Amino acid sequence: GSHMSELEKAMVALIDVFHQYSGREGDKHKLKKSELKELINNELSHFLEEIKEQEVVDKVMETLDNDGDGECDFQEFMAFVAMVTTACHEFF
Amino acid sequence: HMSELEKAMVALIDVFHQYSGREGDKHKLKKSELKELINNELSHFLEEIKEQEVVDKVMETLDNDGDGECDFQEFMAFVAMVTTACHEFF
Amino acid sequence: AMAATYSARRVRKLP
Ligand SMILES: [Ca+2]
Ligand SMILES: [Ca+2]
Ligand SMILES: [Ca+2]
Ligand SMILES: [Ca+2]
Repeated sequence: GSHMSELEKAMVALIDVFHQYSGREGDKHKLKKSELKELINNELSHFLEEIKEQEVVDKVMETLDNDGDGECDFQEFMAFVAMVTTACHEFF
Repeated sequence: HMSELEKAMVALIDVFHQYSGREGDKHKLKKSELKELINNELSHFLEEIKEQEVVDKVMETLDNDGDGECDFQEFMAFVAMVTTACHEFF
Repeated sequence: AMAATYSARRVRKLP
């Protein structure tokens, strides 16, 4: 239809939450380990267990980071979202 | 008190379930379901699909396990692609 | 507006 679909507004929300957190420290277009942690603990507090150990955020960043700059760009964050969403899906 | 990010993820699951459930395999998008999904729900991000050739090309790109349909994981890859391109105009 | 065909753990006890 002509209204923004639920899908199209979901995509936008993904962009907004990324930019909401990537803009905090350093590079405004990437998530340092610092910003990723806050995102997870604050915005995924119903799907994922809170992170309070540094080893965890390091390992998550290690798995998310494919271009090897030690931070998560948007493309890499969409991959992360894909994984988590997939996990919630297998709840039938 | 669920977050916007979490609502967005859930809307992703919901729209897949809405369209995949219409025809055939209720857990997968066949070509016709995918086309309707794009035309009805992505009308502001993608140009409308009018040609079979176009449906064909899109599904082939998305179908990574070779069964001719788009399961959920293949749909998430699709949503990642689309969102990332849009991201460049934000 | 717009585009076209280009084409390039944990979890928890929840509802
Ligand atoms: Ca940053
Ligand atoms: Ca990176
Ligand atoms: Ca189907
Ligand atoms: Ca498939």
